[PDB]
Amino acid sequence: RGKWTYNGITYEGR
Repeated sequence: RGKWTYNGITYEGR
């Protein structure tokens, strides 16, 4: 979902 960030771990899925 666009970009997800949590726990300091960034996740740029789409």
